[PDB]
Order: sequence, then C-alpha cells, then structure tokens
Amino acid sequence: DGPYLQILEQPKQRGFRFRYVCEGPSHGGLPGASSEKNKKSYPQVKICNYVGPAKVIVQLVTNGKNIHLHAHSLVGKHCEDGVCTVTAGPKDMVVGFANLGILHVTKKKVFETLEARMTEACIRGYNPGLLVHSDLAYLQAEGGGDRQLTDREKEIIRQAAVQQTKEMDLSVVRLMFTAFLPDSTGSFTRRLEPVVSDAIYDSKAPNASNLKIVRMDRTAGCVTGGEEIYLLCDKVQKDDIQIRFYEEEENGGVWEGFGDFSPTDVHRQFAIVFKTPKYKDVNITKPASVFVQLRRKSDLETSEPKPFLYYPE
Amino acid sequence: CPRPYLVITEQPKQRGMRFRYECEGRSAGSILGESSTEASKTQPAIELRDCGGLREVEVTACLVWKDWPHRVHPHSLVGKDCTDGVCRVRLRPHVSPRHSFNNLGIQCVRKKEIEAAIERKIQLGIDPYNAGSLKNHQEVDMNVVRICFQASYRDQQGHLHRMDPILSEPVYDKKSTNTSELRICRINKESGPCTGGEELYLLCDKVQKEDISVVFSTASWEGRADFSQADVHRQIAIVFKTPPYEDLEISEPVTVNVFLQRLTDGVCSEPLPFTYLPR
DNA sequence: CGGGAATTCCC
DNA sequence: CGGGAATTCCC
Repeated sequence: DGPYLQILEQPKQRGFRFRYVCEGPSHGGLPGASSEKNKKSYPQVKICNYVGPAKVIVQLVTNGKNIHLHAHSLVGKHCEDGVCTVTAGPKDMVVGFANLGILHVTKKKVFETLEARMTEACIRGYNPGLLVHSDLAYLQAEGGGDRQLTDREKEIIRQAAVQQTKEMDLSVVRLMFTAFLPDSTGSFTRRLEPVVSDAIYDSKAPNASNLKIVRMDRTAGCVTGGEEIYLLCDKVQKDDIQIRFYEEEENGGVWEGFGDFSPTDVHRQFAIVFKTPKYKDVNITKPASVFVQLRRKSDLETSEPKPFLYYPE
Repeated sequence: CPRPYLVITEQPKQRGMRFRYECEGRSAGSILGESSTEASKTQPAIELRDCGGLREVEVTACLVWKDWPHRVHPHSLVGKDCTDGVCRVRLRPHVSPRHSFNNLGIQCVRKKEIEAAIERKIQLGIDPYNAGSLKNHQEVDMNVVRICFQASYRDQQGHLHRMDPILSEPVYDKKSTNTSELRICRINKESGPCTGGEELYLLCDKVQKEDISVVFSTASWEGRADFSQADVHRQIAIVFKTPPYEDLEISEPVTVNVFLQRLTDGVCSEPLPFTYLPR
C-alpha cells in the first residue's frame, strides 16, 4: 500500500544467447516478452506510490526455490560487475533496460566468481543472509563499510560459494530488480523490497531452446499410420523430444497421437525419421485436418503447429 | 649398386581416423591401412629392402607437416613403444615385414597448444627434416598430418647410418568436417520417375552447405541434382529436387546410384541405390 | 568408440 | 549486435 517496485514487461524468457566471455558481450540485447518484429519492447519496471527521483538496479539471481547470486553477469552501458544501475524517477517512474547482455562464465570459472561475489557482498545491506548464508545478516549495512572481516566467516562464505556452484544451473537465470529511494541528504538508501523476473533460458542450452519444425517431408499420410516421414528441425535431445499430432474435435475432447522412433531415428539432433500414428477414426473416407508439433517431455515447450492431412485407404 | 632402404607396403587409411585430445587418452579405434574394409582390417605397414647383413635396424614413425616445409608436426603419434611423437621399434630382419604398427594413434593438440609443443619438440631433438629458429608457426593444419618413417643401423663400429626418410599418404581427421569421408545415412525414397523435379530428402553425415553436391550415376553418366545452400539443414540433411536422366523414355527402369561429392577435393561417399522409371 | 555438451571462433 | 559452425571437453 506504500512505495513498491513492480515489473511492467517481463523479459522474453526463451530465445536469447548467453554470449560467452570469449565471444565478446557485444552481441545483442535481451528483450521483453512482446518485443515483436517491428516493435521492440525491453524489460521495464515502474516504481509505484512514489514520484520523486530514484535509482533502480538489476542483477542476476539463480532460479529455483533458493534465490542467490548467479555466476553469470549482466552487461551493457549503465552496467558493471554484472549489475546494471539505471536511475529514473524525477517525474516519470517507469524505467526500461535496453541492450542488456548476459555473460556466461565457464562452468570452470564459476566458484571464484561466486566466492568473490558473495564476500564483496558481505560488507553491505540487502546482501547478507538473503544472499550468501542465511545464518549471517549481521552485516545488513553497518556504518562505513566494515573491512574484509575475520576468518571462520571468511570461510563460511567460501563453504557456501561451494555448495552453491555445485547447484548452479548456468542455462537459466532471473533478473532481480531493486529500487532505492532517497533518504535525506538526497542520497539513495531507502531500499524497497526487490522483485524477481521470470526465468530466462539460454537458447544455447540444448534442453531449453525454441522448438521449430523447419520444413518436413510429407504434409499428410494414410490414416493407417506406419507412414515413415523425414522431419527436419532445430536442435533436439532424442531422449526428451516427441512429435505430437492432435485434433480438437468439437467440444467432445482433444485427440492426440505421437510418431514412432528410437532415439536412433533422430539424426544428429536435427532430423527425425518417424512413422505416423493411427488417426482417431480409420474407416472414414473424408480427409483429416490435423496438427503436428515437436514437444519437450521435460518442460512441455511446444513448437508451432504445422497442418497435417490424414487420407483414408 | 644396391643400398638398404624401407618402403610403405601399406599406407595408413587416408580418411576415417578421428584425432583425440590429450584429455581423452587412448581409444579402441587406431589407425588403419589403405586396404582394410570391415571384414579384413589391415594395419599401416612398411618393409626393409636389401638389409641382410644388418643384425638389427630401427624404425621411427613420427608425424610431420604435409607440404614442402616438412617441419615436425605438433600432434603426436600415441601408442605402443612410442613416447612423444615417435613410435620406435628395433628390428632384425630374418622377418623384416615391419609388423604394421598395430594400435598406433594420433593425439591432436590445441590451436593454441601448437607453438609450445612443436617448439618443445625440436627442443627435445625431434625433427625428421629440420625446420629452423626465427618463427616456427604460421598456417598449420590440425586436420591433416603425415607419417614419416626412418631407419638406422650401426656397422662393425658404432657409427650409425641413416637410411633416407620416407613420407606417407596424407592422413585426414574425421572431425575436421571438410576433411572427412562423406556418407549417406538414410534417404527419403528410392523409387521415383525419370523426369525430375522430385523432392528427395537426404539425411547425411557432417557436411558444409557451401561445398556439397549429390550426383546420380550411370553408364559413364554423372548428372548432379540442383539445390540451394538454403536446403542443407544444419549440415546433416540435404534436401533436393531430382534431376533428369540422359534423355530417356524407356519403360524399363535402371539403377542410377547416387552419392555425395565434395566440390573442394572431389572426394565422395559410397554410392546409394536409386532407380528411375518411365514418364 | 561415437554422440553430444561445453566453449569458441568466424562470417 | 545474430546465428552457423568449428574446436574441445566430457560421458
């Protein structure tokens, strides 16, 4: 009911490359679920119930039940150290994040990055038990920025920088927006409750990229199934992919069938040679208007439906 | 006047061998012979000629570049009696067929790894032809090396003799795509007319969209189907329109086997049975 | 081993 | 300123 942050347009979620360090960050800008063909739309948030000037920062937090710092790093203009700090609020309380880049540390150089991230955080506020170990907090900002601290603790983060690297999934990340209002002296120290964005999956992750049925062989087969068809497609994991044919019979249900193929019938992750399934009704003579779509058993992500035709005997 | 010498009585399978990185150690797939063929696996061998009178010879297999400047090659032959890029085997004729190097294997380095290794090589005194000291690195092919055999022997008094170096048929890496043996896994259909313009899918192995072609063969015939690079899906599935056959209207179909062929070095797959039909 | 995931390099 | 593909590392 008082001053609070809020996400306006969430990040896209799927279809963006976490360009590696060696690739050079200068590769693209993370969009918002909307950024369409001829109408971009970046991730923007608005401070609500407050109209004075502010400071809104963003960093990458892990995904899942726990919420810690991610080893990856945001990159861009007003960014640095994987945390972009845009200001905004003189009169307009909405702020967006254009040309946002997502690093991607090597599975190897993670720990060091974390340990360094955690510790450096063990000197300020919001970053204490919320981040590193929920058994500290004794930090939550003192008055001047205490020094490196003593051992044991200097070993508690290290021990946490470990348990965390182990469970960090570098193929997904969430943006964490944190607004800071000005508390006297004009300075920004009034830190509003943060807000996490949706998951953002690395399009270079075989397990979570967009699905696409790029031109396939036959656009129709006999209702007797067993029709062997060649399908060209974007990267898939033979063991977790499936070809779902389906029909939406008039408010009576929803038909669905799946093609046949051994994880061997998937060719180098881009082609799948399968046999079509028996339609819903075989004795019929009139051709069938059905839809086919690749699908991930894991996340249930589904490609665009391509029209398919079932013709009788 | 006869002088002892060695010869490659069997070159190493020019294509099909995959190179391994330090981080993979050894493997169950070693270097093969030109002949070979899954039924009669052969190994790359040599032989010593006019060597009687030589109680014992010593041969040393060690990769070297490939062209004119035959500097020691970065990678290294790994396997039996080796150690560094140099498989050694002492020999006494009264046999002399030179086994044929059985498990022999190549262990590639990393594009950065070069300079060092190649340098640590001469530093270690390994160079079948001697390179130089001023800059031993420019454009090196990590996909094509070449085995160089050598032999030497003593005589009455230690003084050893070195019988001229013998190069081998160029060996190519199976992963360097542009340098691997092409193959056709499956193929859309094998029926089809004779006119042409019949869309035929073709699931092949790794191949570059800007250097691949498929040609149907016949009696000294070679018609290649058309298709744009936009048809080659992620180098694993070439899709094409069927070409016409040497102007025919005959009702009796015939075998017009097809196959992948590289525009770069002409190399090509093993033909795949496909026959036309009438109009 | 050979297929793929992880990281690069290249246009 | 994206995307394809080559190089390495891993299972």
